[PDB]
Formats: sequence, C-alpha cells, structure tokens
Amino acid sequence: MNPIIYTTLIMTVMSGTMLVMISSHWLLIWIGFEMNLLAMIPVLMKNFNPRATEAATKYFLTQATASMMLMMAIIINLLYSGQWTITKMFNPVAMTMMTMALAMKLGLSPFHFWVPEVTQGISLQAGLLLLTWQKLAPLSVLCQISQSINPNLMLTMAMLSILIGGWGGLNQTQLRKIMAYSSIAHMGWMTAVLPYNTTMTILNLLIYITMTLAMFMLLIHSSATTTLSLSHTWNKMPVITSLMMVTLLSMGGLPPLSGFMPKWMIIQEMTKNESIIMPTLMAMTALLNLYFYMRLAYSSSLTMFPSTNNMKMKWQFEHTKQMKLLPTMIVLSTLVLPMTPALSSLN
Amino acid sequence: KFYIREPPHGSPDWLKVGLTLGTSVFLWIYLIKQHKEDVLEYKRRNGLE
Amino acid sequence: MLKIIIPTTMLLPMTWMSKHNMIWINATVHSLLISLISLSLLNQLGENSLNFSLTFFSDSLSAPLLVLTTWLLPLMLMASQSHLSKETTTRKKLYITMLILLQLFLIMTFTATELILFYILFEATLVPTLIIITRWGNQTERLNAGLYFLFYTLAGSLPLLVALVYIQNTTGSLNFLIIHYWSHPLSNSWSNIFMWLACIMAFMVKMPLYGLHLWLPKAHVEAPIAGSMVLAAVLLKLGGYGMMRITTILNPLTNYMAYPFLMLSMWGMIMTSSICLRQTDLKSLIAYSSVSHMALVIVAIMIQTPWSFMGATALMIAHGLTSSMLFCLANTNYERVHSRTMILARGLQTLLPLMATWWLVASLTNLALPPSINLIGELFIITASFSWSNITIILMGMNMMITALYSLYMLITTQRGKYTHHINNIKPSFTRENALMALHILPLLLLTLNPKMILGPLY
Amino acid sequence: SDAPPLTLEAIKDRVLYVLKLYDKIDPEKLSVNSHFMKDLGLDSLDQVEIIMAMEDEFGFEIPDIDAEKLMCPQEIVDYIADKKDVYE
Amino acid sequence: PTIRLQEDPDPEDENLYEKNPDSHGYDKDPIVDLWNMRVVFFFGFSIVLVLGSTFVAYLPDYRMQEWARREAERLVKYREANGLPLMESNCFDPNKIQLPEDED
Amino acid sequence: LQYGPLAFVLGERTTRKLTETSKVITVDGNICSGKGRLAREIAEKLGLRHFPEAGIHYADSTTGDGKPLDVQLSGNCSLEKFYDDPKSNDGNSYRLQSWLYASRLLQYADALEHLLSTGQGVVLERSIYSDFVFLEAMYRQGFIRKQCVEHYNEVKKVTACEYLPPHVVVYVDVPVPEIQSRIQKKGNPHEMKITAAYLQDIENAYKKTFLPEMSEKCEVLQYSAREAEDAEKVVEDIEYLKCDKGPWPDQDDRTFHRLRMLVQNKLEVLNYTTIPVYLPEITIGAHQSDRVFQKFTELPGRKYSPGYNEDVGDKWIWLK
Amino acid sequence: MPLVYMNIIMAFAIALAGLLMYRSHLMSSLLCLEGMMLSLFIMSTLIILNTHFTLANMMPIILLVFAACEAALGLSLLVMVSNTYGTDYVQNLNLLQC
Amino acid sequence: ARQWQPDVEWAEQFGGAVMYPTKETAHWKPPPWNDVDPPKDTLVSNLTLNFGPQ
Ligand SMILES: CCCCCCCCCCCCCCCCCC(=O)OC[C@H](COP(=O)([O-])OCC(O)COP(=O)([O-])OC[C@@H](COC(=O)CCCCCCCCCCCCCCCCC)OC(=O)CCCCCCCCCCCCCCCCC)OC(=O)CCCCCCCCCCCCCCCCC
Ligand SMILES: CCCCCCCCCCCCCCCCC[C@@H](O)O[C@H](CO[C@H](O)CCCCCCCCCCCCCCC)COP(=O)(O)OCC[N+](C)(C)C
Ligand SMILES: CCCCCCCCCCCCCCCCC[C@@H](O)O[C@H](CO[C@H](O)CCCCCCCCCCCCCCC)COP(=O)(O)OCC[N+](C)(C)C
Ligand SMILES: CCCCCCCC/C=C\CCCCCCCC(=O)O[C@H](COC(=O)CCCCCCC/C=C/CCCCCCCC)COP(=O)(O)OCCN
Ligand SMILES: CCCCCCCCCCCC(=O)SCCNC(=O)CCNC(=O)[C@H](O)C(C)(C)COP(=O)(O)O
Ligand SMILES: Nc1ncnc2c1ncn2[C@@H]1O[C@H](COP(=O)(O)OP(=O)(O)O)[C@@H](O)[C@H]1O
Repeated sequence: MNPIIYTTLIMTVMSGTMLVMISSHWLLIWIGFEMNLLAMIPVLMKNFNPRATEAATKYFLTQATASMMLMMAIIINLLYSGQWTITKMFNPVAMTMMTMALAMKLGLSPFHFWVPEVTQGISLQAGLLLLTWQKLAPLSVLCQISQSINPNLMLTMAMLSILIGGWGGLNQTQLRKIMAYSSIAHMGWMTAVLPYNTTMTILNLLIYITMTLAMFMLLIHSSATTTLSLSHTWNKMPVITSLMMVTLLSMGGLPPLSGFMPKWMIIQEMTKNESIIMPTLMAMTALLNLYFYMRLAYSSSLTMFPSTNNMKMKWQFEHTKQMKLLPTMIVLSTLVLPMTPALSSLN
Repeated sequence: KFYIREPPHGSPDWLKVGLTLGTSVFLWIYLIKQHKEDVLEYKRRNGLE
Repeated sequence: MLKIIIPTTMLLPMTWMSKHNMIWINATVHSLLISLISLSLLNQLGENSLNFSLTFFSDSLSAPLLVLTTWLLPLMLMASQSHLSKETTTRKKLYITMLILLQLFLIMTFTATELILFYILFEATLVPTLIIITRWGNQTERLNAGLYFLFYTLAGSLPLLVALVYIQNTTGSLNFLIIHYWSHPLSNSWSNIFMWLACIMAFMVKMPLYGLHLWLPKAHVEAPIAGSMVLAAVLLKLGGYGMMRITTILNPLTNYMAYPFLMLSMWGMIMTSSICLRQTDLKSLIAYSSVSHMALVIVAIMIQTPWSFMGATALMIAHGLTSSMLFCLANTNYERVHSRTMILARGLQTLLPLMATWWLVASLTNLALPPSINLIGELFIITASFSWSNITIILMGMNMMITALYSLYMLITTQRGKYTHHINNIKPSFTRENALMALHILPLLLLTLNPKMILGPLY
Repeated sequence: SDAPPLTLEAIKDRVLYVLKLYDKIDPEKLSVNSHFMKDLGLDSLDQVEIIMAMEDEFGFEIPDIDAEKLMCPQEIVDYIADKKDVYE
Repeated sequence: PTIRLQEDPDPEDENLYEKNPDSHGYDKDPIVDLWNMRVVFFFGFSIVLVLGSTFVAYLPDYRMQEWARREAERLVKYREANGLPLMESNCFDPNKIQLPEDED
Repeated sequence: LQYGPLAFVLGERTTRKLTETSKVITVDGNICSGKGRLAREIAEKLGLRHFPEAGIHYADSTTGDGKPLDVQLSGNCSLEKFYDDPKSNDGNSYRLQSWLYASRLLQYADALEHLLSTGQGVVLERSIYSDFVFLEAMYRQGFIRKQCVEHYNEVKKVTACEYLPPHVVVYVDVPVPEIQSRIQKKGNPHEMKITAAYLQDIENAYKKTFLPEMSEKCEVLQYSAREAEDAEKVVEDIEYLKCDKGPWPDQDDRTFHRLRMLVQNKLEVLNYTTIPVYLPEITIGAHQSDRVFQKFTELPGRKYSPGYNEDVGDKWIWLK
Repeated sequence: MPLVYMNIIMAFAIALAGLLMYRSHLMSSLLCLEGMMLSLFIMSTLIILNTHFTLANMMPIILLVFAACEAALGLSLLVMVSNTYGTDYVQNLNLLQC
Repeated sequence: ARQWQPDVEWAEQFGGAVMYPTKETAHWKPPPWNDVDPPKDTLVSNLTLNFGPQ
C-alpha cells in the first residue's frame, strides 16, 4: 500500500472516532462509526497473507451487525420521542439494543469471540491500533448515555468479560491472543464502574492504553509474536526483556506500579455505592491475568531459554528505526502511582 | 576505526543540539515568567498585596 | 523519619556509580551506618508514639522491627557476595538494588500512619522478593515456589483492600491514631463477621497460619540465602505487626471469631514441630521451625492481653535473629557439599570446630534456653495462654518438648558422629562466615540485658 | 480428534470384507493366505480391480509397481501396514 | 548427536585458599578482600555493636519510670498520713457521671 | 534523512535510477572453478560492483571494523574441520551450512540495497538461490540428518520469498576430474579430502535442479572452463540478452519501496534465521549463550552503538 | 403503534435473525445485511413522514449512502476470500481460533 | 554447582498451539513463522463451450 494512502486511511479512522466524540446528533455518531469501519478494514489487510483477509472479514461482519443494531436503537428512541440528541435514551428497549450494540463493538463478553481471532490474524501495528484507538468511540458514547444504562445488564457483561479474559489468557502461547484476552478483561473493568463514575472509566482507559502501547511497542521492537520467539530476546537485548517484565508486572495490577491505580480506584468507588461482592469477585478474578503475565515473565526475563547459533550474527546489528514515545510510555505505565490525585483533572 | 564511516560521529549534529537546548531554555523561561504572573495575579485577587 | 528513608534511597545511585570491585564494600559500610542511625528510634515514650509527621510515626512496636530490618541488610550483603562471585557486574548491582528496594519498602511499611499506605507498601514488598527468588534461586522448583509465594499472599490481601476502603467510607478515615481514639465495638452480625475475616486472613497467610502455610516450605527452601534470611526474619513479622495494628477495630467480635484460629495454631504448633523430626532437608527443617514459632505469635495476638502482646513482640524479634542465623549456618555447609540433605555431611564438629560452636549457640536459642529473649517471649505467651485457659499448658508444654528434640537432633546429625569418608573438599571456615554468625548472635545475647527495648508498647 | 489408532486386525478385517464383496470370488472359500491367481483362478486383470478396490477402501495410491506382488490377502495386509506404519 | 544442544560443562568451584592462603573469603583480589574484612569488622563490631550498645544503654528515661516511682511515693506518703485509702476503686469521679434514668 | 515513507512521499523513487545496467548477475559453478576471476572481470568490464563470495566472517566485514572476529563470537563453525570430519558428532556440518546461508542472505540484502539506492549493478558469486546445492550434497553423503534439511527448507521458504532473483545466472561448468586435479595442485591440505562423490553430488544438484528452475525465470549462460577465461565474450554475450522473462520488469515504485525498506534494517532481513526450532546442531544452551554473549560485549567496539564507544576514539558522546 | 410499524420491526428482526444464523454462502449473509438496511430505511421514513419533521427528510438518503459503502465493502471482502478458496463458504474462515 | 536454567525439553512445553493440550486440541497446529499459509491452489475451472458446427 502507498504511504500516502496509508496516511489518509489512518486520518479517516481518527476522523471517524473524533466525529463520534464531538457529535450531539445520533445520526452523526452513527456516521462516525461507519466512517471508522470503512477506513479500518484496509488497515487490517495491509499485509495480504490470507489470515489477514479472514480477520478483516470477521471484523467487518461483527462491526456491521453492531452498527445495524445501533441504528435500530436510534430509530426506536426517535419513534418514542422525536429526539435526535444523545441523552438518557427515553426508551428501555432502545437502551438494551444500544448497550448490546456497543458491547459488540467493544468486544465485551459474550460478544468477545472475535477479538482473539482478529488480533491473531493481523500484524502487531494493526493490533496496537485495534486494541487502543478502537475503544475510544464506543466508550465515549457509553459515558454519555450512562445515566440511563441498566446496571444489571452492564455489570453482568463486565463480570463475564473479566472471567472470560482471565480464563482464555491461561491457554495461550501466542502473544497476540494473550493481548486480546487481556483487553477483554480490562474492558470489563472499565465497564463495571461506568454506571457509578465515568471519571474512573476514563482513568482506567488511559492507564490501559499507555500499558498496551508500551507492551505492543516492546513486542514490535523484538519481532516476537510467540512465547518461544520472545524467549530468545534475553540473548540479544536484555534491557528490552527487563522492561517487558516490569510492564507485565504492572499490567498484573501489583502495587506500587501504575496498573494498580485503576483497580484501587474502581473498588473504592464501588464501595461508596454499597457494592462489596462485585469488587471482591473482580479483584479475585484478576489474579488469572496476573498468572498468565507471570508465566510470560518466567519465559522471557526471569529465566534464560536456549538460543540458536545464527543469533550470533544478530549481535552485530542495531535496531534501525526507533520509537520515540516508548520510554515515556514505559515510565508512564510503571512509575505513576504517586500522582494518583491528579485524576481529579479528568472530571 | 569503523568500516562504514558511521556518519553520526565525533562532530555532533549541532543544529539538533541547538534546537534541543533552545527548547529547554525557552520552556524554563516561559515557566518562570508564568509562575511570577500567577503569583502576582493571585495576590492581586485575594487582596493580599 | 526521612533521616532514615533518604539515606536508604541514596544506596541505589551509590551502588550504581560504584566500581566493579567496590559495590559490596560500599553497600555494607553504608547499610551499617544506616543501622547506626536507626538505633535512635529506640528512644520511645511511655504514653503515645513518636508522630514525626502526618505520614510517618514510630511506636514501641515498630521501632525494634525497624532496627532489625536495617540491621539485616549488611548481613544479607555479607551472605550474598560469596555465591554471586561469577555473576556479571550489572546483575550484582541488580541484586543489591532488589535488596535495597526491599529494605526501603519495609521501612516505610513499619512506620506508615494510614492503613491504605501500609497496605500498598506491604504489598509492594512482594515484587523484589519474587524477583530475588525466581531469578537467583538455584533449582527448577524456584519458579513454582514463586507462584506459591505470589498467590497465597494476594488471595489473602485482595479482600483486605476491599475491607479497608469500606471502613474509610463509614468511619471517614484510615489514620491509625483516629482509628484508635474513635474506636467502636463490632456488632454480632454476618456482615461484621465477613468484615472481620477480610481484615484478618491477609495477615494470617503472612504469619503463616497452620493450614495456609504451604507456600513457606517452598519459598524459603528454593530462595537464595538473602531471600530466605529476609523472608524468615522480617517478612513473616509483617503479618504479626498488621494483626497487632488492626485488632483495635475488631473487638468485641474477636472473642468468638478467634476460636478456629486458636485451635489451628495450638494444634499446628504440634504438627509442624513433629514434622521437623522427620525431615531429610536441613533447610526445610529450619523453615518448618518458623511455622511452629509463629503459631505462638498468632495465639498471643488472638487472646488480646498485655502479657501476650509483650510476649509476641519479643518472640517476633528473637525468631527473626535466630532463624536468620540458622539459614546462614545451613548455607555454609551447602556451599561446601552442594546438597541440602542433612545426613550427607556428618561429623563436622571434627573438621570445623568453631562453626560447631556457632551451631550449638543457634540451637540453644532456638529451643528457648533461659535467659534468652526467645524464652522470655515464649514464657510470656505461655503465661497469658494459661490465664486464657489452664488446659493450654498441655499443648504449650508439649511443643517445648518437641522443639528441643528436633533442635538437638539437627545438631547431632550434622555435627556429631563420624564424618563421611568420601567428602574431602571441606575447607576451613572463612572470616566472612564467622563474622556473619557473630553479628547474628551477639545482638541476640545483648538484648537479654535490656529486654524492655523489645517488649513493645504494653511494657 | 483424528482417526483412531488403526491396527493389523482392522486392516485384515477390511481387506477380507473387500474380497468377500467381490463377485468373482466365493466368500467362504477364500482364506488370508490364498493366492489370488492359483487358489481362486483369477487372471491378471482381476487382480488390478482388487487393488483398485483396496485404494478405494484405504484411500491411498498404490502404484502399478508394488501392486504386481500383492498376490494374496496377507501381502496386502503387510503392504498397508508398511505404508501406514502399523506394527501391533 | 544424542545431545540436545551445545553447552558448557558444569565448572568446578574455586577455592579462594589456592591463590590467597590467608583469604578471608571476601573477594578474589587480595587487597580488596582484606579491606572488605577490615571495613566489616570495624563498622560492625567497633561502631554499631559497641557504640550503639553504649548509646542504647544510656538512653534518657523518656518512658517516665523513675517519674512514676516518685509520684507513687508522693501519693502513698500523702494518703497514709491522711488515713485515706491507698488506692481508689473508681478512677473517674461519680459526680461527673450521669447514669441513665433508673434501674428499670 | 534515512530512506523511509517520508522520503518516498516527497519525491524519491527507484525506477528513475535504473539505467538498463542494473542487471543483478550471479556467477555460479562448482568448487575451485574460475568463477571468482570471471566475476571480477565481468564487474570490471561492465562497471558493476563486485561481491567476493560470502564466507563465515562476511558479517564481520560490514560492521564495526572489517576485521574478522573470533570463531567463538562469529560463525562458531569451521570449514576446515568440515573437510577433516564431515560426520562429526558435534554438529559442525549443518551449523556451517546454516551460518553460510545466513551470511549469503545478508550479502544479498546488502547488494540489493546498493543497487536500489545507487542504481549501479552488482555481481555476486553465489546466492541464497544456489546455496542448497551444498546442502543436498551434504545430505546425500550422510553428513547431515533429514531434520537439518527440513529446518533449512523452512528457513529458506520464509526468507527467499521476499526478494527478486538475479537477472543473469552465469554458470561455469568444469568436470569433476579437472577440479579434483586443481584441488590437488592448489596445496591446501584440508581441501584434498573432498571425495569425488561429494563434487558429483554438487554438480548433480546444480544441473538437475538449480539451472532448470533458474532458466524458467531468466536466461542462463553456461560456459566451459576454456571459454570462461574469455571474459569479453561473456560480457558481450550479457550485453545482448533479452530480459523479458523475470518479475523485474513487473516492479513498480511501491514494490521497490517495500523491497528497499526491507533491504536496509538487517535485523528484519535476518528475522527468521533464528526461529525457535530446537535442533541439536544449532541449539546452544543458556549457560554457553550467556558466556559467549558477555564475551562478545567485551569486544573493543561492541558494547554500545557505533558512535558511542569512548574506547575506540569516539568523542563528544555527552552531546549526541 | 399501528400494525405497519410492527410489520417493519418484524422485518428487521427476521433479517437480523437471518444474518445471525449462517448457512453456507457468504453472499446469503450480505443479502441479510442489505435487508436490515432496507427495513431501517422504511421505518425511519415512516416515522419522519408521520410527524412532519421536514429537516429529517434528508436522513434516510444519508442512511442509504452508507448502506452502499457497507455493501461495497462486504462484496470486496467476498472477492478476496473467494480468490483464496474458489468458494465463498464461511467454513473456510477457520484459520484463526479462540 | 551451577544454577539451573531451562533446556529444550522445558522450552518445548510452550511451543504448542495451546498451553494445555487436549485430545481434540492436540491436532491444532502452530501458525506459520510468517503469518502466511501455503497458497491454496484451488482449481478454478475454465468454462468449456462448443462454438459451432451450427
Ligand atoms: C482525556 C484526555 C486524554 C485523551 C487521550 C486520547 C487518546 C490517546 C491515544 C490513544 C491511543 C493512540 C494509539 C495510536 C495508534 C496509531 C497506530 C500507528 O500509527 O502505528 C504505530 C506506529 C508503528 O510504526 P512502525 O510500524 O514502526 O512504522 C512502519 C509504518 O507503519 C509503515 O507504514 P508506511 O510505510 O505506510 O508509513 C507511512 C507513515 C509515514 O507518514 C508520512 O509519510 C506522512 C505522509 C503525509 C500524507 C498526507 C496525506 C493527506 C491527505 C489525507 C487527508 C485525510 C483527511 C481525513 C479527514 C476527513 C474528515 C472528513 O505514516 C504512518 O506511519 C501513520 C501516519 C499517522 C497519521 C495520523 C493522522 C491523524 C488524523 C487526525 C484525525 C482527527 C482530525 C480532526 C477530525 C475532526 C472531526 C471530523 O508507531 C506508533 O505510532 C507508536 C505509538 C504512537 C502513539 C502516540 C502516543 C499517544 C499520543 C501522544 C501524544 C499526545 C496525544 C494527546 C493529544 C491531545 C490533544 C492535543
Ligand atoms: C485450612 C485453613 C483455612 C482458614 C480457616 C478459617 C476459619 C473460618 C471460620 C469462621 C469462624 C465462624 C464463622 C461464623 C460464626 C458462626 C458460624 C456457625 O457455625 O455458627 C452458627 C451459625 O448459624 C448457622 O450455623 C449458620 C452457618 C451454617 C452455614 C455455613 C457453613 C459452615 C460449614 C464450614 C465451611 C468450612 C469453612 C472454610 C471454607 C474453606 C451460630 O449459630 P446462630 O445463632 O444461628 O448464628 C449467630 C451468628 N449471627 C450472630 C451472625 C447471626
Ligand atoms: C571470647 C571470650 C568470652 C568470655 C570473655 C569476655 C569477658 C567478659 C565480657 C562480657 C560482659 C558480661 C556482661 C555483664 C553485665 C554488665 C553489663 C550491664 O551493666 O549493662 C546493661 C546495659 O545493656 C544495654 O542496656 C543493652 C544494649 C542494647 C543492645 C543493642 C545491640 C546494638 C544494635 C545491633 C542491631 C541488632 C538488631 C536488634 C533489633 C531490636 C545494664 O543495663 P541497665 O540496667 O539499663 O544499666 C544501668 C545503668 N544505666 C542505666 C545508667 C546505663
Ligand atoms: C490464602 C487464602 C485466604 C482466603 C481469604 C479470603 C477470605 C476473606 C473474607 C471474605 C472476603 C470478602 C468480605 C467483604 C469485605 C467486608 C466489607 C463489608 O463489611 O461488607 C459486608 C458485606 O459482606 C459480604 O458481602 C461478604 C460476603 C462474601 C462475598 C464473597 C464470598 C467469599 C467466600 C466467603 C467464605 C470464605 C471466607 C473464609 C475463607 C478463609 C480462607 C480459606 C457488609 O456490607 P453492607 O452490604 O453495606 O451491609 C450493611 C448494610 N446492608
Ligand atoms: C463405456 C464403455 C466403452 C468402452 C471403451 C473402449 C475401450 C478400448 C481400449 C482398448 C485398448 C487395448 O486393447 S490394449 C492391448 C491389450 N493386449 C495385450 O496387452 C496383449 C497381451 N495379452 C495380455 O497381456 C493378457 O492377455 C491380458 C488379458 C491383457 C491381461 O494380462 P495379465 O496376464 O497381466 O493379467
Ligand atoms: N555454501 C557452501 N557450503 C559449504 N562449503 C562452501 C560453501 N561455499 C563455499 N564453500 C567452500 O569454501 C571453499 C572455496 O569455495 P569455492 O567456490 O569452491 O572456491 P573459490 O571461491 O575460492 O574459487 C571451498 O572449499 C568450498 O567448498
């Protein structure tokens, strides 16, 4: 693909997301989703390799179905009130349809099946974009209509996403499927606190985005998409594996790392609303994510796996293209807990 | 020495170094001036001085 | 209190800017000086604590713990520099960084005024410990051990967090002074029962309490020497300190919720003490003696009397010193014969006469020979337990009898009898090892002359 | 899961079923060691049809060579065991 | 090759006494090892162990034990001369206590 | 400005650099033939950059200083000991073959980068496309196992598919007895232990497989020993070729941009040479890996990036 | 709500159901996507005409436009899949698992 | 006298398609080293037509 065409497709994806983010009319939000998907499909197929075609087809079918249910919910809401403004969604059937459409777009359980397949079928740069930028528009819509959201349905899907992401990650040797299941669990954490406090949802999204960017850039730096391929990196660039281990520990949510701040901030919020069982189950379930992060850390950094002879040749060459925002992303994803009160700047 | 002459070497890229240092000092000067203005405005509004 | 924290933080850049052959010297000297500075916290009041600032305070319970924590770092550095000889420079500095970070976290943990900050530091102590165990342990089991260490602790402490932010939402604060002054009774309800369990089980797993003590014989055995030293001497006492701190909010609910834990402790004392009698691994025997000793601290904290609290403080300090010394003594033999089997190397008193004297003194303090502070703490707890119920003397008495049996057995197997014929690489003791033993044992004996310094806030 | 661990007994049962399914062979007369040409009076063309029936039965191509020697059922069993790597 | 990889043989441990018969067991370099020994001994046994123990022994009585003994002596003397009870059953005065209305 | 998407957006294309003289030419042939002198003379006549055959220490010459490194830190294989003991149980044979294929891949990437950045043609001795003739001869003589051949084919499948094969394939055909006599005359004591069956297998691989599928994408110029010395005839024979059979005329500026982005960044070129397939001949244990890597880092110009080594005369480091 | 509105909503539900329950051909599912778009167009046009919202009269046309972009997208993908397998069966899209 | 580090038999546990192999899942295979599957050379038939005689 031509670099100018790639640039304009990326700008169209971002423009669709921003159109969703600045619109007050439901039709413009729908148009933003459509425009985002239209430019998103060719980015997933940048390298042809039929697995990418499969991932693009699955993604298109899922997102088109979600768009249709979203439009139907918009029309039902209009029928029961001649309103186009995005507000508290005067009709409850329309609200259920809208919540299901947005849950399909985000990949919350049980609409979660597509995320591991599409992520495994695309490249690491496409996976980075899919797991970071694509969540902004649906979550920005959910923040706006959160007051009319039914807690029982949203929280059921949140608990299901946390459980399913934790269970699915345990069985994975491929790094992109591990990232997908981690994404499902973090989406569940984001949407569990949404009916209570949207500032906590935004804070969790930002911390998850910086952690995911750091992890994906570290996986791009060491061109590894499998556990065994990543296990060779200690013998070529030890610093990369050390930073990967610290980022994995942070993603696990262990204090005093940055990953801990969102969970700590969500549990507290849920306790102010007399929700005790829900945060306890969520916190205990996140230990599955921690386990399959610790297993990767064992494979890549805390022990040394056997290497190959040709690796010697790689000792003579340097990483040519540098990612300028990787150091900032690593520091932001690890050493940011002491500045937790700054979250008040998000409301 | 080296086989390929390794173009970025003992004479550093002085334009980039100058731009980096200029940006740092410009940011610092702006920040000190901003803090002085903030203190003066805060004292003016609160009837302190 | 920053006059201790900041010098500890300066140990990191000092270690990273040192010469390749000077890291051990610099780290040892400056950690010893930090211990010297830490000795000033022993000047405690009789009525309230030393409230340095809104964030940090020191009490008669946390001051001896702080002194032991700072004193342990030089001993760990001395014990580590032998088996890390062939290591690269940067990995040596990383190991020393792990130890310094652990000390920093522990120092802040013991002095935090607010329970959430205490929780955050008490959980942060996990990362350096796990890295130490799973990166510098010697065998393949060290990975599994790490997992056992990680998930036993967290599964206990995740409810605790949920309890703590719950409490602040109803009482308004988690500051310990406010918590103590504005204390209110706990009603007898299912919600209060589960809040009691959430506030207690996290600390119970750290002790550990018999039944959830499985992680310990793995983690202590597979860890490197400094890892096991810090795990036994300080990390086990985090549970005791936290339980002592959090018990104020618990009353009067503790009177009936303590029964299952008292039964588990008073029976698991016998169970683990008897397990020590049939243990083919010497380091595993030393590890199990720790569970047997901490059961007594659990009993003392649960029965909630001034004599029991004094005894628990004294026993925690004495056990820290004695268990660290025993782990070092076993490591001296391991670095010779490269096996932890107790019957592999015998008759060592013939070949290593002064290390045999060290072994004898460590075994004597382990079985609480009077007037050692091991005995002081044990006897105070036994007297308080007798007040709680006379029948306890039977269980307590039995434990004492068993403890002496596996201690001297450990002494007779490794030091007496005849040396195995095939082994011929048993070199004379180094000055480093002898000094490491002396710096363990001399403070222990010196604490006998001033026991009020280790008897806690109830003295 | 994929196909079960086929054994020699299964091969023999299938081969004998195929042979007893052939019109030009009376069923109870044929044995495992009966030579096709001598015992059953079968011509060269008949053998070709039987081998093709084996290829349909077991789903693998038996060349013209290595089929000129499978002259009794037992040799067919041995050939299929060799090709599929079955020993017990 | 019936080996699964190319690997170094496991090396045998080094005896520090072979090259430094008075080795102290701190380091391979004799000078660095000797200074490690001297610095550990001086800063552990001479500074922290002796001076720290002396400092702790002579700590001032901030626990107020002698003060409490003096106050107790004063009150015992005062009460005995007076003929008042040596110790009082109630720490807090009854006059300042407002019990609930009635016993039923 | 290093070449990249931004430089492609603003102007620069590679189709404008091609001047009908690009002509990636490889000059193959068996051992101890005259292909080296023929290649140098062809590069001299046509004004093309010549590439001497990539050996064990080829990668050393393109990085740091061109001085070869120790065999322990580079290669970890010996051609001399392959001749001494072809069936050694320490895996030297396939380790040598796999390292040599990696070196040939790096050389092909360097040659392609030079051509695509300057427009000047390149002459190579062998390439990744003819490397396998040495592998087959190794396998037919029983020097390597079948697993080694499968691993070689796996590495070749994911690497050789990313490049354009050469325009001109020159083959120098010299019979086995003549190269045998040349070997006996050269004087190298290790090289005389090459059996006739080994050279016959190399020729069989060259003629049965390599040339037939090389000749279906571009014309192949075969020559004998005596007419190979006549370089001007070969050069003018190359001058009158009708290159209409390969994918080279089927290349656009975007495909050339992708190829050029690949041929720089040698780490991406060598990506799949170290795939986690654990064969004993090439797998190195963790302890040896750690020791040898630490030994490599202690080399005078290897601890840091090229411009940041104070101990090889770098200066103004604190301002870079 | 009159019977016509429920008939349009039932048409949308039948199409959504048709989309969800896959048979073999990919094109059969693209047709159900088109049907869902048609049902939405009719529903919104009926609501807009009934309430006499004049400005909203342009939104179904817009709704039609992005219907084509979604169809043209889908057909494009259907080409590539077919070019890989010589068949548009959804059974072939099983290279990636969960 | 040497710290234990993983060997090939240890490393091969993570080389599978899934961490826990299952009777059904043991027949899953790992993806190719590049994400490129072998080209499915599907026989797209050419239509055959009779042009003439009539
Ligand atoms: C609550 C407050 C906080 C809010 C937080 C908000 C969210 C935070 C971030 C969320 C997550 C972000 C994730 C980003 C993923 C991006 C994916 C990606 O690029 O790949 C990774 C990429 C991989 O690189 P690689 O694989 O090594 O490179 C190989 C190439 O890909 C090989 O490819 P090639 O060879 O083709 O190379 C081409 C290359 C080289 O580039 C070129 O050559 C340039 C050529 C120029 C061509 C010009 C064409 C112009 C014609 C097109 C016009 C289109 C119009 C569209 C609009 C239509 C409107 C109707 O171009 C690129 O690589 C990508 C170009 C990117 C273009 C960006 C376009 C921006 C559009 C903005 C839309 C919004 C507009 C307003 C809309 C209003 C509503 C309507 O590396 C990274 O990006 C690392 C991560 C970077 C993330 C940045 C960190 C976050 C942001 C930090 C800065 C501050 C942010 C906050 C700002 C606050 C406001 C001021
Ligand atoms: C191996 C190491 C594990 C750690 C050990 C932890 C031990 C936890 C045990 C908790 C101590 C007590 C819990 C609750 C107190 C009483 C429980 C019950 O048995 O007593 C009766 C409770 O009544 C009934 O029995 C209800 C309980 C029956 C259902 C619970 C099942 C318990 C079975 C044991 C499960 C094993 C525990 C550990 C799980 C891993 C009391 O009679 P009642 O007057 O009516 O209730 C008064 C309580 N009020 C005031 C709150 C109302
Ligand atoms: C090798 C040969 C061995 C035998 C030969 C040796 C010769 C004999 C030497 C041994 C002396 C025997 C001891 C006899 C007792 C006399 C000492 C006693 O008088 O001192 C005590 C004083 O001891 C100190 O109080 C205890 C020292 C504290 C120990 C701290 C260790 C240093 C820090 C190291 C870190 C370890 C971590 C610890 C964690 C808490 C008395 O306390 P106190 O009743 O008041 O004093 C009254 C007068 N004052 C108050 C005015 C001072
Ligand atoms: C290494 C293993 C250690 C295991 C430790 C796990 C046990 C921890 C104890 C329970 C944890 C959850 C307790 C929740 C925190 C308490 C806060 C609280 O007070 O909330 C209660 C609510 O309490 C609960 O909901 C807790 C119910 C249990 C939910 C999760 C079940 C966990 C399993 C229970 C049994 C296991 C506990 C003992 C096991 C010991 C370890 C083996 C009342 O609040 P309100 O709703 O506002 O009521 C007043 C106004 N209506
Ligand atoms: C749909 C129906 C339409 C029909 C299609 C028309 C088919 C026409 C095909 C004509 C081709 C021939 O004749 S091909 C020529 C065949 N003739 C020979 O081979 C001569 C020697 N004879 C023999 O070998 C044996 O008699 C023999 C019986 C062959 C078996 O041999 P075995 O000893 O090894 O069993
Ligand atoms: N790909 C290879 N595999 C194994 N051995 C090779 C390979 N390439 C070159 N050699 C060996 O390197 C030596 C020189 O190669 P050769 O082309 O035969 O002679 P020269 O290039 O010096 O004219 C020979 O001993 C040859 O066998």
